[PDB]
Amino acid sequence: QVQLVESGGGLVQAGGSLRLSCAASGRAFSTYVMGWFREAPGKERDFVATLSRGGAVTYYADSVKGRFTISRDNAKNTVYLQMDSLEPEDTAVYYCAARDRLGGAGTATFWGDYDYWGQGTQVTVS
Amino acid sequence: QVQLVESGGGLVQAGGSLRLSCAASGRAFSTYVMGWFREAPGKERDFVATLSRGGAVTYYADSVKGRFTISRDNAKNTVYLQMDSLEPEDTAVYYCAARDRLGGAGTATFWGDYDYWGQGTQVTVSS
Amino acid sequence: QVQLVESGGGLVQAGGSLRLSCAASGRAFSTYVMGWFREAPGKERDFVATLSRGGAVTYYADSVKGRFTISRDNAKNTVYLQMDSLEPEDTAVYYCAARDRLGGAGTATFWGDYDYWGQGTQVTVSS
Amino acid sequence: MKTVVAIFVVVVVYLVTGGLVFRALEQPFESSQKNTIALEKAEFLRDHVCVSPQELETLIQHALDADNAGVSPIGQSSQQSSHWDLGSAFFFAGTVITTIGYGNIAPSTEGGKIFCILYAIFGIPLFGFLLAGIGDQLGTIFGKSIARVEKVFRKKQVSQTKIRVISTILFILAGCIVFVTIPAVIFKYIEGWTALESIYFVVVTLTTVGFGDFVAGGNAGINYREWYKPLVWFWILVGLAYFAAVLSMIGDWLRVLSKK
Amino acid sequence: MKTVVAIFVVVVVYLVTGGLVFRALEQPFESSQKNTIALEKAEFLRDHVCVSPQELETLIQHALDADNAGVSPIGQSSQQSSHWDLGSAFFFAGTVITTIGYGNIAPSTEGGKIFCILYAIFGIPLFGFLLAGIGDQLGTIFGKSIARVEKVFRKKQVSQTKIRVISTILFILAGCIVFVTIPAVIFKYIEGWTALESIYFVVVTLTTVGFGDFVAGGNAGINYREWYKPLVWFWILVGLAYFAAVLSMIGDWLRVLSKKTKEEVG
Ligand SMILES: [K+]
Ligand SMILES: [K+]
Ligand SMILES: [K+]
Ligand SMILES: [K+]
Ligand SMILES: [K+]
Repeated sequence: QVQLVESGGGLVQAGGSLRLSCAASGRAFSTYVMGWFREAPGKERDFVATLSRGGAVTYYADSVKGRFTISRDNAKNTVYLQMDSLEPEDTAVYYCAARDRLGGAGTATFWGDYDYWGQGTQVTVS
Repeated sequence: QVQLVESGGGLVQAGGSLRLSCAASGRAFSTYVMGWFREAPGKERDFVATLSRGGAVTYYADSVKGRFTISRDNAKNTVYLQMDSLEPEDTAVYYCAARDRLGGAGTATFWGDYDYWGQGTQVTVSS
Repeated sequence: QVQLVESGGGLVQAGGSLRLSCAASGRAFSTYVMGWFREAPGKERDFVATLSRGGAVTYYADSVKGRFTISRDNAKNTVYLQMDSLEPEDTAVYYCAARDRLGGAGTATFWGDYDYWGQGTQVTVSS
Repeated sequence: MKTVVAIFVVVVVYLVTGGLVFRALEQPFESSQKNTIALEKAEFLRDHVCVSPQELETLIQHALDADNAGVSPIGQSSQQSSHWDLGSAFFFAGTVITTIGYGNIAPSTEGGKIFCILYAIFGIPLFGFLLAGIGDQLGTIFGKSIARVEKVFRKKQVSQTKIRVISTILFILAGCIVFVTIPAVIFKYIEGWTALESIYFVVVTLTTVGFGDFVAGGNAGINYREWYKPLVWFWILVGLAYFAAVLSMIGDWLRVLSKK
Repeated sequence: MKTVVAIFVVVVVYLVTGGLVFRALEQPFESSQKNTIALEKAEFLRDHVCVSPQELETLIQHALDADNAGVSPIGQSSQQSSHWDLGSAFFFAGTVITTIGYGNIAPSTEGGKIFCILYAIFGIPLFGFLLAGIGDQLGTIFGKSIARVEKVFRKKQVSQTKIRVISTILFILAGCIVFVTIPAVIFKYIEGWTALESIYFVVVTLTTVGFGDFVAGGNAGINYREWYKPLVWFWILVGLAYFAAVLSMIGDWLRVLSKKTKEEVG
């Protein structure tokens, strides 16, 4: 079973920035479609950003477009999420997810489209 | 549904003869492969004889070959089984069967190869 | 139909060098397996060298290994054959060939393995 | 003539009704799936700038040219096992004469296609001869086991038609445990399929439909035991005869419904 | 008891012989194709250094997965069309009751699998009555055509056995042209298959084997005519009853051969 571990996160003031990272186990990271999701308290896991297996094709939700940046380093088995211009509405538990299925990252915008999940990292904006 | 009715059995002494007949309903008798089977008490229904749609191709089991004769009269919708030189081993309930599926001319020797069956007629041969 | 045109041969003394080139028509050169063959007088085209679609994997015949060098430039639709330390035994007409089929160059060592051919360039080495 | 037209109308209505039901049960789910190979291929080209669109197209086309003629079951295409080793060639020969034809293994060569045509023409009727004998063997074995029941039924003055009906229902009940229920339980533990996927495999196999989407003994990730392959072989062999007898009884029930 | 064991031995020998023949005819070509694409992939990795071995094998495997599911991996966008539109859903329903089961279209949903189980349990015997009716309609039409010839030739019929023989000979000769040869010629021009691929499709379809490797009317790149889909539908419907009648006669010949073997061995 593939393990995903998130790090980065915490509590910041409105307007500040954060940088999340997700390390994966095994030697097949370069073959997965990586994505970020967020679970607001009492709300379902919403899509945040997705990335192609190589990292050159990024896709974002309308609520985080222009503020968030998804990137990856296949050399270190890690996927990143830079969160700039944070708003109190971005307060949620952020989840890292890996997809080992046919298709591109452009359509992997649902939580059911992924196979592996992380433990979640808490992000609070006041 | 096609109905098959057997008649002509009974109780005879060893060496005697019998003639079974099986009347069929409907107007498609000339298109069926007719056959005779026998169920000894406690034993499975065994193949006795089979006959082609016209009556020119007969086939018999090794136990009744040379003693039994299967024949048919398409004019009267009837199939016959003449049983000569009867032995106590021929004591069984004889069943008449019709096959409307294509083929079966002398090769329909299994109970599953038939589509319609009769009630059965008791044949008893005593020593 | 794909056209292959060879240029660059001639007549040289033993020990000298030559550089053959083969220009191809169309826009699918980068998808072909390119190869060089040679026809000695009265003989069938023997294999000389083959190259992968990109040009990083080269294969040579035992008679020309270490002396000949096959290379390609997909930008100019051309395949090259540098012939160093020429021997009188290398005297033949050199043919350029393209393969648009499933498979790597490593196994394309027969004349029947190619689909397109050039008109041939004469190469003569004297003692 | 008039009877043949009446059954044709019933079959066409059954096909149109079935088409409407299968469309309602599958089309909305099919429309929901947005995952395509075109987007994955377009993303591959932007992730790997060193490869050009025609260079990638050439390798993909050649991968299809070198691919086997058979379509592997759902989720088992990355096995890379020899589809034509003596073991799997023997099982392929079975899919032809039984008319199941999963299509997971299929002849690519010209010699294989020519031999498959003649193999089916003489092998299918040859297997039918065996299936008739197995059906008779099942009927005789069942008849012997139920002879004690029929003796008690005859003692209580029960008609021969009532005994015939109860016996045929008991053949379907005991035969369903032996050839349908117990096998599906085994396939759930061995293959890891769901309770529905396992029962769907059994019906599709024993009715000779054999879509090929589910094949027992085709998962590379599962190390099958020595007894598994011959057990499935024997289950298919005798299970086809039980299902042929049941489908015949269902046809009789439909003929009885027609008189009502 | 003894007859069933004898046929089982013959079937097992026929399966082992068939397995040996299919392995000899397919395994050397399969081994050649496996190493052929392996060398092309190994060369691709040295020509394109920016791609790693797993990255390439992931796309190649997914290209094969899409192709075997009906979506061509060649070209810009294929749109995937629709496997469950009313037309194709009606044809899928047919592949179930006829027992052909190509498997090109198959239920993914739970509701579809549950409905498919009940659809085959009641539909297969329902189609069997239509096939028996079609076989009877063909036999009656061929019987009338032979009786017209026997009336003009002034031959007295002692029994319908002579009519039955002549009608079976004409049936398998004329029926081979109508349901086997002529259709294969049409499939060669429409589908673009080889003469062997077209005849291989006919036998595999009419014997209800239906591997699914070849399906008439399943190529997205081919614009099929309005009359094509219903023509193939009618060809399968009557052609199944033709092939079932021929295979029944072959089964009789094998049963006749068994009595000769019994007599010679006795
Ligand atoms: K079948
Ligand atoms: K199939
Ligand atoms: K299949
Ligand atoms: K089938
Ligand atoms: K099938």
